[PDB]
Order: sequence, then C-alpha cells, then structure tokens
Amino acid sequence: GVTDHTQRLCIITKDLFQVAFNRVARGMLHQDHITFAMLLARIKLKGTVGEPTYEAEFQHFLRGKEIVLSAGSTPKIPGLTVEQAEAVVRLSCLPAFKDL
Repeated sequence: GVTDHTQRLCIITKDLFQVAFNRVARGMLHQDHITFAMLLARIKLKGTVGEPTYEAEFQHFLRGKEIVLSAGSTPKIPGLTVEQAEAVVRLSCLPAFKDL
C-alpha cells in the first residue's frame, strides 16, 4: 500500500530490527533477550540521525567498575550504602554527573 520511497525505506529499516529480534530471540533463553535487544537498540542509535554518539556514557555503562577509587577517597554520602556511594563517585567522573 505505501508507495513513497522514504516511507518504504523507514518501514524496511524498522521491520529489519523487529524481524531480526523476532527470529533470533525465539532461539535464545529468556534471560538473553534483553542483551540482544540492547545491542539492536545501540545499533539503531548508531545509525540514527540527530543523536549524539553517547560513547562516553555507554563506555562508562560497560566498564564503570574500572574507574579506580582509592580506599578512603570515596566520601560516605548520607543515606547511601557504601557500594552505592562508591558507584556514585565512579559515576561522577563523567562531566554530566560532576555535581552528582
């Protein structure tokens, strides 16, 4: 029914991700559906127009633990568990969360 080339291209681009997930996740364990959907979302975010790379946030999201913090360097945030405060100080290395 749709004839315009741009509209058809958009429909194909979407259905590509949708059908890829439908075909693959039917063959994965339910715990691994979210991983593949996350990867597909990252692929679409890479391919989309008008959105930043978000590489720093993604890189942090993947290897936030690597951020080394010295023993005692992490300040105890009131109402925050010790591991929570550790994660907070690790997240504060990003410029967006400097005043976290």
